[PDB]
Amino acid sequence: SHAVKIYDTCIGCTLCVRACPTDVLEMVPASINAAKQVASSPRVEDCVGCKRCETACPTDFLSIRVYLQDNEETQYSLGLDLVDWS
Amino acid sequence: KYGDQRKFAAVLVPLTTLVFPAVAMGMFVLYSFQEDAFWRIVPGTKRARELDEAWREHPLFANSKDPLDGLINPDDYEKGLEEAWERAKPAGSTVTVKDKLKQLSKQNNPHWESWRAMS
Amino acid sequence: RVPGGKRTQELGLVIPMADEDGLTDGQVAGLFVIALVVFISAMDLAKTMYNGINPAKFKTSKGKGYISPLVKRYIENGF
Amino acid sequence: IFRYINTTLWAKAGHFNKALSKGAKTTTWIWNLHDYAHDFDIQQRSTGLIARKVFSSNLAHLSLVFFWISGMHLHGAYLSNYDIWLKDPKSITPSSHLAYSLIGQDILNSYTSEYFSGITITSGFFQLYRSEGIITQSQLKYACATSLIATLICLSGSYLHMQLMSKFTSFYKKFQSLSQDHLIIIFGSRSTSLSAHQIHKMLPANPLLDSGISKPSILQVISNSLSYTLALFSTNLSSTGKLLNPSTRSVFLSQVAAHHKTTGVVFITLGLIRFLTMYKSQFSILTSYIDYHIVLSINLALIASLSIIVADHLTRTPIYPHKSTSYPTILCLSIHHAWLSGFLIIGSGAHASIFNLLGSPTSEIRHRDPIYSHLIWVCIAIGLHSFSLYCHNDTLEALGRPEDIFHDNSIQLKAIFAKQSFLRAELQPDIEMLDKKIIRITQELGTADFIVHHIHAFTIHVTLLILSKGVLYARNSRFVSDKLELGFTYPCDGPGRGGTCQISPWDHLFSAVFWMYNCLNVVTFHYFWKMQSDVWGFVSIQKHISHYSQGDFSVNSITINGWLRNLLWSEASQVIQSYALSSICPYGFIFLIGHFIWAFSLMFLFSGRAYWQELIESILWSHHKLKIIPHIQPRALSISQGRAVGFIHYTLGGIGSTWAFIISRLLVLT
Amino acid sequence: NLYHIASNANYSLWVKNPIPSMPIAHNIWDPHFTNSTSTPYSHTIITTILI
Amino acid sequence: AKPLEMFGGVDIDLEDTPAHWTIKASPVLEPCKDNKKFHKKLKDELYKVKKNQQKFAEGSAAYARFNKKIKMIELRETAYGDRLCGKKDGLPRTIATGEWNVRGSAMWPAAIFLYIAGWIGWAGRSYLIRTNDAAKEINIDVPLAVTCMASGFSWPVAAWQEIVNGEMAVPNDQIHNGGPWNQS
Amino acid sequence: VITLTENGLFAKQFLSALAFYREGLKPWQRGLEIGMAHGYFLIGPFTSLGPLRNTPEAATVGLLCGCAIVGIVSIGGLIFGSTIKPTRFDKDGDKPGAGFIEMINWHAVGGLGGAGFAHALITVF
Ligand code: CLA
Ligand SMILES: CC1=C(/C=C/C(C)=C/C=C/C(C)=C/C=C/C=C(C)/C=C/C=C(C)/C=C/C2=C(C)CCCC2(C)C)C(C)(C)CCC1
Ligand SMILES: CC1=C(C/C=C(\C)CCC[C@H](C)CCC[C@H](C)CCCC(C)C)C(=O)c2ccccc2C1=O
Ligand code: SF4
Ligand code: SF4
Ligand code: SF4
Repeated sequence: SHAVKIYDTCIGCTLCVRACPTDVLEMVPASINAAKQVASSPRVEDCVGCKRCETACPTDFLSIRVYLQDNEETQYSLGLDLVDWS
Repeated sequence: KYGDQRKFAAVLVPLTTLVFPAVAMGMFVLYSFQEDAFWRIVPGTKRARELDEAWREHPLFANSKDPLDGLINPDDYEKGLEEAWERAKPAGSTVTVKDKLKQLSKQNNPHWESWRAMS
Repeated sequence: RVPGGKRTQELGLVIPMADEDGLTDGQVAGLFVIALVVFISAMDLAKTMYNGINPAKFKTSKGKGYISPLVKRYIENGF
Repeated sequence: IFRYINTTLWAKAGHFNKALSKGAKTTTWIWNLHDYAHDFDIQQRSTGLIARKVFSSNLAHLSLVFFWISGMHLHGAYLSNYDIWLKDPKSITPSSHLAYSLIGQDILNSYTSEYFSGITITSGFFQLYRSEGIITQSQLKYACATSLIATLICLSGSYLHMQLMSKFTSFYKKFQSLSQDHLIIIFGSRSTSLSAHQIHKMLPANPLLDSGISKPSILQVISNSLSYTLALFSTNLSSTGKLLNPSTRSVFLSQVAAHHKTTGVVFITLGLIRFLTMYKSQFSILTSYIDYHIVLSINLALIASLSIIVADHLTRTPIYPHKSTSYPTILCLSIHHAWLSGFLIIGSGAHASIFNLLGSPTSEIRHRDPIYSHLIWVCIAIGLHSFSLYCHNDTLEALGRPEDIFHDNSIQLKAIFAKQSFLRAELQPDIEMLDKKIIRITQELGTADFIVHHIHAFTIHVTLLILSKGVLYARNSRFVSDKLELGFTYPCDGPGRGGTCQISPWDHLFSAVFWMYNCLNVVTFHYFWKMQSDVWGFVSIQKHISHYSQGDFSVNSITINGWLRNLLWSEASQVIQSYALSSICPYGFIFLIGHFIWAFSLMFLFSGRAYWQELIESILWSHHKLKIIPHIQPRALSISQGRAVGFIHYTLGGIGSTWAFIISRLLVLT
Repeated sequence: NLYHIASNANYSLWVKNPIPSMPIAHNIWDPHFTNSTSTPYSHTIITTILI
Repeated sequence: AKPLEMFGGVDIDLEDTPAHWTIKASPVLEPCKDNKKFHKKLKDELYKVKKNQQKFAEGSAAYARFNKKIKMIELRETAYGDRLCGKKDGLPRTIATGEWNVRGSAMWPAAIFLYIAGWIGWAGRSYLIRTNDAAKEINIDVPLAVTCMASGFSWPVAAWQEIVNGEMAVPNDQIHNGGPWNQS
Repeated sequence: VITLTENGLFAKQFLSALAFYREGLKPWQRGLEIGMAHGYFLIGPFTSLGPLRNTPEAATVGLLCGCAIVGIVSIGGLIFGSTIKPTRFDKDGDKPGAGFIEMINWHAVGGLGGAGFAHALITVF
């Protein structure tokens, strides 16, 4: 599994949530921006690692950062279809 | 004759370039299916857990993984920090040093080293 | 031998071969004994490196360890 | 109507695409502007504009081709030694191409005739002119004039159709009308027109030249007025192709005229048949393939296949007079059409992928795994078999065991079906020769021919694997389940799932171009070595044949070292030792430049754009230091553009290397 | 390297006439060569050598 | 003691005088007009071109063009006579010692190129400074562009006057230094 | 997705009647049948077009090479059965993978037998 971290610079775009193809991200209420909402990654075990969330993030440097961990890959982080690891 | 060393070659060359390599490949593919396979680079192996716990049992390396290890008298450090924060506390602020540090130590990263659950 | 390359043919460079044996079989066996010793010791070293240091030996292993008197001096001389 | 044809958009670059309307903020904008220039589908406005753009651009390109033809005609009339070539084609190399005496470039022109120095052309235009009964300079003048008039007409038509066609325009969608009129009026009614042209201008002329009257009494006989010669004057019974014309070393032009007449009749009859013939099975294909990209892919594949048939039929089915002996011309005519076949096949695959992404695919995409899997297995089987027979021969020859290799004098793999394929040609049991030069002798196919044909099959199958894998896995895949939303061309989907680089159909074309290039480089080498070794060459009066390569193919082409030594090294002596030699200096220089360009492509092929972006930022620091701020911000090439540039330079450099290598050698030997 | 120079080599002869002579790396024992004739790396019936 | 054999062929000056600091005193080189290899090479050029010329007709245009080429070759032979060439190649050399007063010296081309290259760079920089917009880089303001192009001739003085007066460079704290290498 | 070549009546009954799938066969019988097939076939590629294809024997060499191939693939099968341990041939209440190991051992025996039988036919006839 990868590591998807959300930083304080988030401005509640919701673009990262919409771009995620495996429903890793979600919007949670907060009080650090005018949108009163920040992103969260409660399900990074389903994060394939496509980094579309990073493409969609418009902050100066990404408020959402995906750290690839190749020696950590699970069946969900690899998108295995022909083969089951469970 | 200049030959007569080929008596050694006719045994050694077939041996070390066919029998030994084949045995090595078979032993390697057998080793690949052990629970201990590549325990130093592959996460979540039993031997890695045992080695980490063995290190933690040593009296020198008990509090070795703690990034804050070193404070000889942590009570003195905490008291000094609390005193310094009291003189700089903004107006009627209700945050103390103790709970501030307690909540700054507790983060929410459930998916960190979750591979410590199989072996 | 069938030489190749211009220089070997145009200079007559030849490769002499001893008509004797070189080393007798006894000498080769004498070398192979020590080669086997190296091999056994290397397998043992590979095992030790693979398993690594065992810190928990002080709970089970006998003795009480030892720091050589020079190692103590090197410890307190600095770093 | 035409009041809207305004220049106001000429200054406004990037107007056609709404993604470029934000302005040139970065240098990526320039490359995107060039990339979307001809992508009429994604450009602004309705579908009618797409049709107008496509049709008018077709007309403009047709005008461009006509202009190129006109240039060739004017070069032949005013910058050529076509006169002395007409008088003596067996002693004069064709040349309608001079070089100015600047920077010593004068060394490029070489002796072609006692009164002419220039670059030996290998386009075969002189043989075409002679087969077209063109003798006087006035005829070439009027051919050039007609081609220029056609250029102007097609340019004006392209200009007009951008406003003649409207939102209601529908003539392009009437596929029944297009097929019927095309077939009948062009393939039938123009083939018979060319048959008329030949019967009335070639047979009155080409037999006169072959009759030895190159004088032709000037215009007294050459200018038609020869109705006392009969159409089938010198058919000499026999069968078309069994007996060649002994003078020009080609099929008699009367037989060619009869061929064109009969083919026109056949096409007209097929157009009549199409009123009631076999249908209702290709009907799903009929309804599902009415789109620009699908018909473009179909036409590209068809034209490329026709190009390869032309490549194989222009060499040992000699149609043109005095062309079989002109070995550089034969080589060029084969190899150029081979390369065009490969390129247009690749384009057909690309546009099949584009159609799949824009339109809706057909039934064959649902069992795509068995298809693209048995294709994988067959590619692996014929790669591990065809090539390795070369590796086996190489290893056992290096070991000194020639009796264990795959050769004719060893374990031999007989070309059973080809050896039993004496159906083609079926000529008499001897050869044909014109003047110290072999016209055509039957290629005796042995073991080496078998192995190289299997190499061809393997390379073709791998290129097809890449193309069909790109086409079938365009919409979605087990790897990425929403490839349709990603568009046609994209760098990747991200480093996730292990890594998703080069999943787009565009990247599949990117790999397929490399594999097609590798496929027909072997075809070029097989042809270039086989013809020299076993067909082309001198002769001896005692019926003995001395070929150019002295029969190296059957004894050396069984091993890779044979290809390296007897083809890429021994036969490269002409190009490598071509400095200060008048005719072949540019070929040596272009050999060097092709090596440089091919190696230069590897910088784009092996590297990623992030390193270059960081380097560009480091340089931009120094630029900003001295108050030199490029407001079109410098950005490194996009990933897809980096791959495209690498592929283009790779293929261009390699093609130039082969081009120089073959052409210089054939010019020296001839 | 020292063993193969000692056993499968001609140091005792190369040392005498080094300028035109050629040293031997080691013998060649490869069953893939021709069991008949003689390889270009051997003096007829003698063993196979590498320079 | 024969430095040629001592050093494997190469020869040493063995003399310490300022008069030998010029390139013309080198024993490797020799004036081209009295060098055997120079004569042989240009004679071979003349021979090859003449042999090509005879292959054509006497009254043809190719014959006249080959005569012009022969005249060019002979003019090249007489023009490079004062140029220095090696005593073994015959190919004239280019002097890169800053001599300023020898045939084939690299000082004059260096000066000319540096002037015109500074001119080009100065014109481009002036245009970029006077058009602080991206719209002016894709749609060039041609009058201003040619004005800067003509104005660039005084670059060696204007550029230095900007360097010393603090109008060319910019302090590092006003442009992006680069990627962060630390923070924690 | 059912196709004729895998889900047709003939295809189903042919796959089911293979030695690997045939009902009522003890594991050693499947191994013996598969091994006989492999050993009989594997002799040919060596005794013909082999390194000693023209020698007076030219077949004992092929026999040895075929037996070697059978042994190598049997060793691979033993590796597979000691690593993957398929349990579809084990009878109830047995050491896991025992059926597969028995099948592989009897494949080795059958390969020896088939190779020897092919060699005997070649020499005699
Ligand atoms: C009849 C032929 C034909 C036609 C009409 C089209 C039409 C189209 N193609 Mg296409 N294509 C073709 C053949 C054709 N192609 C072939 C043969 C190939 C295989 C190589 C391709 C591969 C291809 C790809 C991979 C893509 C297209 C795309 C497109 C679309 C936009 C093209 C564009 O804007 O490029 C603008 C034009 C250029 C950028 C031309 C630049 C010059 C080229 C790249 C380099 C050539 C170098 C030159 C030959 C050597 C220089 C000489 C040297 C000495 C200096 C358009 C629908 C693109 C698309 O999005 O489709 C919807 C796309 O991604 N095509
Ligand atoms: C070509 C063809 C095909 C195929 C075929 C095949 C696949 C075949 C195979 C065949 C085979 C593959 C056969 C085999 C056989 C075998 C055998 C017949 C064996 C036998 C053996 C034995 C008898 C043995 C015995 C023994 C044992 C068991 C052990 C001990 C010893 C002994 C020897 C006693 C198809 C149909 C597709 C189509 C076309 C035709
Ligand atoms: C070098 C390189 C660059 C940098 C190269 C760039 C930006 C090319 C643009 C430079 C100029 C604009 C090209 C203009 C033409 C040349 C200046 C001259 C060519 C003709 C000469 C012979 C005169 C990338 O951006 C890149 C991106 C992705 C993969 C690989 C690479 C890559 O390899
Ligand atoms: S895209 Fe970036 S800034 Fe926007 S909500 Fe997601 S993490 Fe926050
Ligand atoms: S990398 Fe892809 S899957 Fe993972 S959180 Fe980002 S968008 Fe979602
Ligand atoms: S390396 Fe390039 S192509 Fe591959 S996943 Fe990363 S960005 Fe995409």
